[PDB]
Amino acid sequence: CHGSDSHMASEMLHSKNDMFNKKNAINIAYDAKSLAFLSHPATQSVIN
Amino acid sequence: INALVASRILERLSTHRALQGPHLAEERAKMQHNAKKFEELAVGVLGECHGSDSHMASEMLHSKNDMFNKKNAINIAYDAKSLAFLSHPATQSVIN
Amino acid sequence: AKTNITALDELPSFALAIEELYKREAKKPHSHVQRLVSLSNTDVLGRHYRGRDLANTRAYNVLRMDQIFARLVSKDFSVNRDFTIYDSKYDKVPGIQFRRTAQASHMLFLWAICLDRFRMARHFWLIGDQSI
Amino acid sequence: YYALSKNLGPKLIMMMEMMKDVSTFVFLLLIFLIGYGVAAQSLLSPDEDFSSRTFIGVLFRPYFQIYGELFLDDLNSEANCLGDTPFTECSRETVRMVPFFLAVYILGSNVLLVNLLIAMFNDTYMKVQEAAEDLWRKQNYELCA
Amino acid sequence: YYALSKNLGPKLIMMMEMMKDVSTFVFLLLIFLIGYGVAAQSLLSPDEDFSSRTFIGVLFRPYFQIYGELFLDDLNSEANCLGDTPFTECSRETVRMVPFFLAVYILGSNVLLVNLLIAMFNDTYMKVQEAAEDLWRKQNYELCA
Amino acid sequence: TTFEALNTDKFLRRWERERQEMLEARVKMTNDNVVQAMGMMDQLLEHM
Amino acid sequence: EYKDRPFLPAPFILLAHVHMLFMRLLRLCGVHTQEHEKIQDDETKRKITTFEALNTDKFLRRWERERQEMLEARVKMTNDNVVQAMGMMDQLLEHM
Amino acid sequence: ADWYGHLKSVTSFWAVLFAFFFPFFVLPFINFSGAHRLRRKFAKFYSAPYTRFISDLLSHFVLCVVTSYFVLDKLEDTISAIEWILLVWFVALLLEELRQMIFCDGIAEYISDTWNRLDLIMITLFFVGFFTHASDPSNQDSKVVSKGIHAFLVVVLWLRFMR
Ligand SMILES: CC(C)CCC[C@@H](C)[C@H]1CC[C@H]2[C@@H]3CC=C4C[C@@H](O)CC[C@]4(C)[C@H]3CC[C@]12C
Ligand SMILES: CC(C)CCC[C@@H](C)[C@H]1CC[C@H]2[C@@H]3CC=C4C[C@@H](O)CC[C@]4(C)[C@H]3CC[C@]12C
Ligand SMILES: CC(C)CCC[C@@H](C)[C@H]1CC[C@H]2[C@@H]3CC=C4C[C@@H](O)CC[C@]4(C)[C@H]3CC[C@]12C
Ligand SMILES: CC(C)CCC[C@@H](C)[C@H]1CC[C@H]2[C@@H]3CC=C4C[C@@H](O)CC[C@]4(C)[C@H]3CC[C@]12C
Ligand SMILES: CC(C)CCC[C@@H](C)[C@H]1CC[C@H]2[C@@H]3CC=C4C[C@@H](O)CC[C@]4(C)[C@H]3CC[C@]12C
Ligand SMILES: CC(C)CCC[C@@H](C)[C@H]1CC[C@H]2[C@@H]3CC=C4C[C@@H](O)CC[C@]4(C)[C@H]3CC[C@]12C
Ligand SMILES: [Mg+2]
Repeated sequence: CHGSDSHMASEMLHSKNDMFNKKNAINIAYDAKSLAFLSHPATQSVIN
Repeated sequence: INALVASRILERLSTHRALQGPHLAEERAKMQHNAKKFEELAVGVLGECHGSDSHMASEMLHSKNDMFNKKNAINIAYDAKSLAFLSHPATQSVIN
Repeated sequence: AKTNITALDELPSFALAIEELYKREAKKPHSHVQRLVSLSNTDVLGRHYRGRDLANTRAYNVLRMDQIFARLVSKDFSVNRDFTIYDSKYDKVPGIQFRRTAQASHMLFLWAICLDRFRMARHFWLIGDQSI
Repeated sequence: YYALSKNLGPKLIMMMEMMKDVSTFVFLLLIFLIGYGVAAQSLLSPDEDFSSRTFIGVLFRPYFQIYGELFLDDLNSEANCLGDTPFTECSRETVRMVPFFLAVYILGSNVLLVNLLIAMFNDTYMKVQEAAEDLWRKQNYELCA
Repeated sequence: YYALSKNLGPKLIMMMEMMKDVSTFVFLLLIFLIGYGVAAQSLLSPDEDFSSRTFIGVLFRPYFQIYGELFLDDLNSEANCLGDTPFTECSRETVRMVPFFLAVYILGSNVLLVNLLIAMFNDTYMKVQEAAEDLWRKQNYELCA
Repeated sequence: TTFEALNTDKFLRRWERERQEMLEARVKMTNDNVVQAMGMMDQLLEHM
Repeated sequence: EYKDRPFLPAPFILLAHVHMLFMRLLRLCGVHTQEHEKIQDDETKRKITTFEALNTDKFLRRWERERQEMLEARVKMTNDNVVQAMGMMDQLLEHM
Repeated sequence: ADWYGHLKSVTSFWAVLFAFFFPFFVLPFINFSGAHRLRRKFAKFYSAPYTRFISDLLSHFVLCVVTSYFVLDKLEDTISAIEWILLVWFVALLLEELRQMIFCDGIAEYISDTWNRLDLIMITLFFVGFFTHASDPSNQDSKVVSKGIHAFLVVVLWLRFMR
């Protein structure tokens, strides 16, 4: 996703999903204790 | 000289104001990578020269080129911040 | 067999097939799935309230499993299911076959996560959407 | 607030990881400190009733002698030895063993345990440097949130 | 003029690289030094007006105690404790906590931070040794020019 | 949703291509091809 | 070490010592006891023997399969197959 | 599994230590494995190697603290009560060492372990110091020589505590 279109990937990461009471994928990743996802440059770019 | 110029232009473009942006990161990386590769090429050709005839290679490294206001290739390499070219035994032999 | 619960009776055939798959997997000796269901302490709808015949003949339904997986993941998982789209009256809708596929794959995906069959899990993950 | 910085934050995470090694060092050091302190305190001042000062004497000098500040002048004064050479011509012959016990003790603490702690720190550092960077990126999100 | 030599020059480049790690150590050390110094200075001499001497007392002893020179005799003299055992029979009972704070402090500085600095130096050395040699060959050209 | 499913398909194609370019996989695939080649030679010898 | 040692701690282990001494005196002089002895049936012994030989065979099959999946073995086996393939081509050329 | 005996593997150091200190208040409310019920639970919990190992540690820790207290406190003009308690304690330790000597796989196997050698040094130092003091209890010099020997014992018992 970050390779194809970084801005569209950022829009994807900022998108609220109904399945976890309307909050985004990074919160889900933090709740899942996924260290690898959080350390990725795309996720870090969205956080910055 | 073309490999040093190519390495310098890609390195300067990778930190230029026109290349900063969230979507340009991979592009920047690619430029830096290509720069490094060209630097390696410049070392390789230089190494071949030193392998064939070291004295003639020294004459080549001491030759003044008109394209950078009449001064030699080692000054060009220093200006291009090419650490690999400067650390080569042929270049070090000319400096010694 | 027919059931008095309206929530259980609205469920399609493939959901009962996944329930049959869970039952078949559960019937094997020393299976961790049966231990998880027994330790969960929930009713037929998966609600944390802890008759008996309905609670034993249909102990491995998909809603209860959804509640158990929901409690394992986080504090706010609530999957919204719509089994009304599997009726023949919604056939004229263009994109319904993708959604219908996705939902089905998702339920089977969760079943494949429960039995720790990584290859099926990966395959059901491929067919559906919301990969990440 | 050091966690925002790319240098101070992962080093802080590595320091919190070392704390277990520091605690391990404290547990190993406790054996020599209590043993040498009770033994040395009894040898320096015998025939004395137990009090709170005895316990303070057990704890005070042994702990601070492993950092190189030796109380040998103070121990020489407490031993009541009047000779020009320090642990000679004493009233009791047993108190002359006080530097010998110490000789074993600082060999146990500085020569052996401190260098072992250095080895544990280098190994621990190499093991958890990448994990500290990953955990720092997670704590970056934690600060942002 | 050490840069011409094949031994002293790359080691100087490595030393300039370490300076960031030294600065990092100073930033970590500053927390304990200022905190322990203000706390310890207040405990030793209470009910005193603030002056420049208070600030000098905050900065002077904590910094030099991490290199093993302990001022325990000087702290004992300032605490006005007249007992044979040093931190006993004092006018105020709070000043007897002065060695305990110190006990935490040098554990923080010598046991924890210094050994961590040793680990950073070994890792940093292994990372930038080849780069130091390459940079030395560039500085060789710089001297020649 | 369309972007994410396209990038999912793209990653699977790239991952499959990368796993086929490994040395172990190439040696195994080359080995099976050489086994089938021996089978075809047996068929050729039968025709002879 | 701690399986055969008595349970009772050090000030109170004298009671345990005199209890063991009392049992030793009752067994040697008195001969009023006969301890405890438990055996195992032949069925479970043959079950352990059958299980162990099956797992031995399973490990040998897995070990053989693992040694055939190594890169060196595959290259060597591939090489011998290519040598036999050349032999079959020589036979084919003879037929031609 | 042999270590925990008939007990669940999730048991911690503090839980078993608390159950040892409070037998009638922590044992019925724990999960593991009438006269034949209470006796069965007591025989299962206390037959485990882990509980006796924890008891031996705690016992050796008390021995170190009490013996350390004994060496720091002044000797009396006769043999004190704490000296008699420590004498009974070290005989018991000596009998345990003899039991270890008889029931092992030879004298060589026993003496191979460094901790058994340390145990012999403990018993030898204590008896020399005790007989040195007990030879002339009113003599000040005997007390001084005895405390000098007993400094070495405290050093070995804290070293022996690392086992
Ligand atoms: C194996 C190790 C731990 C045991 C070491 C032996 C110790 C306990 C023995 C060996 C020699 C002994 C010393 C010999 C002579 C004297 C002089 C006397 O006026 C006071 C006691 C004193 C100072 C003895 C103290 C105890 C002593 C140090
Ligand atoms: C215990 C192991 C490590 C080694 C044993 C060495 C011990 C027993 C030795 C080494 C140094 C010795 C001391 C050296 C000097 C003197 C002064 C003398 O007038 C009385 C004995 C006395 C006080 C000795 C007692 C025994 C001693 C402490
Ligand atoms: C390489 C190193 C380990 C050498 C070993 C040093 C040993 C042998 C030396 C260093 C300091 C010495 C002690 C210094 C002072 C005294 C007091 C004196 O009244 C008796 C001997 C005694 C107790 C010495 C015993 C031997 C001693 C412990
Ligand atoms: C969690 C940590 C940081 C808190 C530690 C508790 C501190 C603040 C408390 C606990 C016990 C307290 C001490 C208890 C008794 C006395 C004696 C009194 O004559 C002077 C104050 C003094 C010396 C107190 C000072 C404050 C004290 C040390
Ligand atoms: C803060 C954490 C790390 C541990 C807490 C330990 C603190 C609160 C303890 C440890 C040592 C203690 C001190 C030890 C001795 C004395 C002398 C007494 O007459 C008054 C209290 C005083 C001055 C104590 C105050 C509290 C103290 C400082
Ligand atoms: C293994 C290491 C960490 C052991 C820990 C050492 C601790 C427990 C010891 C070492 C030095 C000791 C301090 C030394 C002196 C004094 C002054 C006295 O008036 C009160 C107690 C107090 C403040 C002590 C408290 C406990 C203390 C801090
Ligand atoms: Mg033993």
